[PDB]
Amino acid sequence: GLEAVRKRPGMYIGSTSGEGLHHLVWEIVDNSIDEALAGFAKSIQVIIEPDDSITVIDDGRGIPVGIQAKTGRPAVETVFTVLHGVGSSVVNALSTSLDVRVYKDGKVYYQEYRRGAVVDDLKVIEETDRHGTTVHFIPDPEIFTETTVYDFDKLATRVRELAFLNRGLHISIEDRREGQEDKKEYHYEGLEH
Ligand SMILES: N[C@H]1CCN(c2nc(Sc3cnc4nccnc4c3)nc3[nH]c4ccccc4c23)C1
Repeated sequence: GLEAVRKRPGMYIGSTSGEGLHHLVWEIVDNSIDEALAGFAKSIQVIIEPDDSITVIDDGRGIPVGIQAKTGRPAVETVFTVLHGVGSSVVNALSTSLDVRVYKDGKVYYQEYRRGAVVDDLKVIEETDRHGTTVHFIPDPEIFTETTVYDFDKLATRVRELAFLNRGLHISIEDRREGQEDKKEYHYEGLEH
C-alpha cells in the first residue's frame, strides 16, 4: 500500500521539490474544504509551526470514527492508512509523523502514525465541547531532500484564492517561525454583504 508511495512519491505528488512539499498542505486542506462544502465547517486554520511542520484545524463534524464492517477498523484510521479529497494517506506516507484529533460527540479521538505506520489504536484522550478535525504533520526530509522549508507567501496566496472560490468560508494562514511570525485571515461575504 503506502510503501509504494514512499518509494515512488513522484507518481503521487508530482514532485519531491518545494512544489511537492506545498502540495501536502493542499491535500489536507482540500478535505476541510469538502467539509465546508457539505455545509458543516465554517472556518479553517492553516499553521506553519516553528519546526516547519503543518497544522490544519477545521470546525466540521469530525472525520467518522466508527468501525467499518468492510475493514474492522475505525473510518478515520482507514482515511490515513489506505491509498484512495482522497490524498490524506499520501500525506501520511510522506511524513515522519502525522497526528489526527477528531472532536465529536463530546470526545477527542486521537491517533498518530510514523512514516505511514500506525502507532496505536484510535483512543479517546480528552473530553470536548467543540467539533471538527485537526491534522498535524511533519514532512519527511528523506522524501523532501531539496527543502522542507515552507513559503508563507505561497501558502497565503492560495489560501486567499480558496477563500474566494469558497465564498463565505473563513480561512487563515499563520506563520509561527522564529523572527517572522505573521497571520492573514480571509473571508469573502455571502448574501449578508
Ligand atoms: N471521507 C473522509 C475523508 C476525510 N474525511 C473528513 N471528514 C470530515 S467530517 C465528515 C465527513 N463525512 C462524513 N460522512 C458521514 C458522516 N459524518 C461525516 C463527517 N472532516 C474532515 N477534516 C479533515 C481534514 C483532513 C483530512 C480529512 C478530513 C475530514 C472523511
